Amino acid sequence: GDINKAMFAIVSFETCKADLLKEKDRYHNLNKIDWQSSAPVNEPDHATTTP
Amino acid sequence: FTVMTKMPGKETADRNDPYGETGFSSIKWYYGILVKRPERLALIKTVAPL
Amino acid sequence: EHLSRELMNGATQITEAVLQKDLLAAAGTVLYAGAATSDATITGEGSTPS
Repeated sequence: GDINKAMFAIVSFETCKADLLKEKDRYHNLNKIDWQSSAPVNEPDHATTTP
Repeated sequence: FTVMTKMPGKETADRNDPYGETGFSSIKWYYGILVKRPERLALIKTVAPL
Repeated sequence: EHLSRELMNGATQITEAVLQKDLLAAAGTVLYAGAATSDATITGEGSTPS
């Protein structure tokens, strides 16, 4: 019953490659991910208003 | 279109299948056209060389 | 990911094919090459190939 006692919290959000590339040092291993065909249609748990 | 993906594991559970194993993905749509000026469509029928 | 991509590509192709078939069916002005008057009369052999 206390958020301070919680061990972990997980959040899913939508982001684009430009947002990650704003700060290149923090993010690594961007080359492996298939940006050209990976879509949020593949992930149904995320609830959003995007078509 | 209307894409619907029910990945197996929590939504595919059922009385006939308590064990979520099955999934699917369906895409459906409506379609129809209305022709206003038929005389403006022009067609030529011909044979094509091999 | 690959399965979803191929599904979507098939859907788009089907929509385009149906639209093209409808447009060809609803043509207003038609010509037949040569002396032919319908689909049956169109021929390659003869004095006047279509």
